[PDB]
Amino acid sequence: EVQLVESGGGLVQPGGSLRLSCAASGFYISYSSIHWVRQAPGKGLEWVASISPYSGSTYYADSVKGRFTISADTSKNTAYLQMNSLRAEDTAVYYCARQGYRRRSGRGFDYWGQGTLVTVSSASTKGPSVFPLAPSSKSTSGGTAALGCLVKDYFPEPVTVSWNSGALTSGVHTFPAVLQSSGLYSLSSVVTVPSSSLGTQTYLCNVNHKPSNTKVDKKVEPK
Amino acid sequence: SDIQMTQSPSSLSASVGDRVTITCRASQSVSSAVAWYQQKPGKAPKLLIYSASSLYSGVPSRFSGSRSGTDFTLTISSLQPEDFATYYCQQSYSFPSTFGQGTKVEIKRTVAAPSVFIFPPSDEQLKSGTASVVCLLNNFYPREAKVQWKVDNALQSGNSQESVTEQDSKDSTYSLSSTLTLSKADYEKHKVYACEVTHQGLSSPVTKSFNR
RNA sequence: GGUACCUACCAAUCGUAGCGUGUCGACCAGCUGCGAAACACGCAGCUGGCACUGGCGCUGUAGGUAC
Ligand SMILES: CN(CCO)c1ccc2cc(/C=C(\C#N)c3ccc(C#N)cc3)sc2c1
Ligand SMILES: [Mg+2]
Ligand SMILES: [Mg+2]
Repeated sequence: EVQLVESGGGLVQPGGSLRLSCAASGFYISYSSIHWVRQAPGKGLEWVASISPYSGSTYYADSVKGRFTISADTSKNTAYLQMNSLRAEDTAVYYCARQGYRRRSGRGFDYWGQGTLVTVSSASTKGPSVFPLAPSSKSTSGGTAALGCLVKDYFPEPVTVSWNSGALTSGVHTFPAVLQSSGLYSLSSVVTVPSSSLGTQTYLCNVNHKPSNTKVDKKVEPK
Repeated sequence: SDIQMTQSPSSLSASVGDRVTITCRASQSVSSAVAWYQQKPGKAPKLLIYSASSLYSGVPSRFSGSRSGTDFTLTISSLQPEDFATYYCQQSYSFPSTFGQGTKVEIKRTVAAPSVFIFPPSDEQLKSGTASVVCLLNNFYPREAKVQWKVDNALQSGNSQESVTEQDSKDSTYSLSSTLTLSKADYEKHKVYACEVTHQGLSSPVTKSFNR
């Protein structure tokens, strides 16, 4: 019943501004202190900001003190985090959280907020080039061949990769993206499949990069 | 910042049924206003413990929280498979709130030799002026492995990127990918491309190669 | 003479002529329970201060008023 759904993430340039929204359902925000936490990619949780009930007092972390502003609209039951003069240390998944009730889970954050990614970079949005990683023609490693797709030179995160439009999920490994020397992301999504059934079965990788609004469907095939 | 929460260990590998203990030290007193959260990869945290010893409704009883002065301890008695994850501590005694560094609890299992595969570049990429050769180490444990590239026989260096997946939820293994990037001409100039993998599960380094 | 009362009784020290007494409450700080409640606001309680409130008990001296 209690849900916290946020929005507003995306890519913004250094020094730019951007606002995140956090809509709440199943409870009235005016009766709970609401917090903004963040997690940089592959980093620990970082408390960012908080707003208290009935007084409206606002508290901020040192890293963002003076640049961020937390607010709330009761008529819309939504919290807001304005972020100004953004630096490259502000890129992270931002979580909206609701502090529990005092007499049950005192000061503990029950019910967090999925999350929303904020990227701060001067690089420009670009869709990936999708290439095939064809099955090994030499032998096939004991009845199980390996194929894949290479999603290269895209920015910003994220992308989503499926196989056969969701029909294939067993033995799939979509690797985390890595920043190449060029400043763009690249990854590969591989799958292991029975080699005897290779020729008969069709394998397609579906890559979606919503930032650039690009969708690619790539065949593989043994050649 | 005001109070610092130093968490230890930064990670560990535990068998199922093992007891694990994680400790957060507050730079100064924080009373009992400490909480513990569990976070799975690609997911939001979940409240495990609040008020330095109380259990959150719905949390199993194998999770316990204790306090001794400025030291707080999360204890998982008899670690279970669904408990592998990153645990964080929080101090809410005074603003700004502080989180611990986190402790990544991964499951330990028997060693599994990797499955090594090599993938040459596609004709499209070559036409684009670049060539990416991929080496894939599939389903191995432990996470530690060594991969080296060799064209002709020149041990390559400084032109390969490495990525690795999170522990598999089904078999607890890892998968790794090395990617060697060259130019079109550079790739045409050499014949054999090979990937050499050394791992605890391989008595001898295994090589996988092809000819352009 | 008696009783009652009015006024006055250096400075310092809360106050008083002096001695004693620190409150139904005010104020300053801190703590706790509770109000959907970390601060702020509200209600109730506690601890320490303070003496705004100059009350209460006792004991006067001088002058004066009235029975
Ligand atoms: C023993 N000590 C010295 C210790 O420091 C003291 C000193 C002064 C003092 C002052 C006191 C005054 C009151 C009391 N109760 C009082 C009562 C009601 C009203 C009204 N309306 C106004 C005031 S009592 C007391 C005790
Ligand atoms: Mg005097
Ligand atoms: Mg006075």
